[PDB]
Amino acid sequence: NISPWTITGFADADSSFMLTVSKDSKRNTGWSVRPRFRIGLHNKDVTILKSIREYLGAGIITSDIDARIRFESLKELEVVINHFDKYPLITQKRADYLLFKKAFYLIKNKEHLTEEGLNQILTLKASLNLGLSEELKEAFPNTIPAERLLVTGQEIPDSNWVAGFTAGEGSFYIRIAKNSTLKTGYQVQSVFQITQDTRDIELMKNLISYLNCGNIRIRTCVDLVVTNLNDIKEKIIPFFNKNHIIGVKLQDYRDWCKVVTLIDNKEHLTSEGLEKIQKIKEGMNRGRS
DNA sequence: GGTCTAAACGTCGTA
DNA sequence: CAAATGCTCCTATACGACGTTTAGAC
DNA sequence: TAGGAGCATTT
Repeated sequence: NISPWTITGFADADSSFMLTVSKDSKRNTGWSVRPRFRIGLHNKDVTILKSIREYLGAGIITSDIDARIRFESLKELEVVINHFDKYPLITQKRADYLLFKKAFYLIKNKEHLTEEGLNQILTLKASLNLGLSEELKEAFPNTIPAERLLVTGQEIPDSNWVAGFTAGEGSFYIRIAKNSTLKTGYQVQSVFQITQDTRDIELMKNLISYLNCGNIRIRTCVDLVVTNLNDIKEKIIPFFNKNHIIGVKLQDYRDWCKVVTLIDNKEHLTSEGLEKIQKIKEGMNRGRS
């Protein structure tokens, strides 16, 4: 059975909290307002959603161009809020969550059926995700956006949180560089990486502290990068062996481990072994069918 | 000087 | 009835993931 | 992915 913190970490990576405000003649305010919580991933990972569904006893699963689990009814969203109240997010999405949570309450209490409550909801939405559209700005001018929590000083709550987060945002890849100064003509590097927009760096340094390795690379986005071979060998691999990666990325992880094994035994320093590794790499990640 | 590891630096396409 | 929400389709860019060059240990 | 918008159906 999946851990709640794994769920929170994974949602921390890939999930979305949303508020839809659509023009509607039938409403007294002229507008329809509704809250949503959703996770999308890839058809190949429908099983992950089922585990979440199995955990919560709630959520609607769909599969088409992608795989999604959604929470749209008040009871289900109530379940979601109860969960994150018990097992809180630690990325910036917590702030979105908090905006979402305020709106939900406004909606739960039917205060959204007033001009006042509707306007307040828009103040919440303005700071939520992408904020208010041009159309909504046009329809509701002089809207002042609700204050948004800057999330800071947050501790890693649990190793399984890390497993879920890495299952969302992490990457295990093999870097091959053409380089004449090597006998094989190529440098081979095993790389572990986590990518995130420039906003949770306090958190990122904390992941470095928690795993006790890696460096920060800044490009709009920040990367946590582990390249040290026996940091990978003596820190990362035991960690994810105990704290399991979920989804197809688990398989990519396994292949990555295998190549790390080959590298440790210096097989990357031979032509045949280099061909082997190239062959494995070609079957990893995006090249996986 | 040769070989190598680590990582700083560069950057494209679809999920 | 209109309020809630079931259900489906649309858009495009934060992402993952792939490549090269440099500092420097041995 | 991430976030989005809106018609159809149920309550």
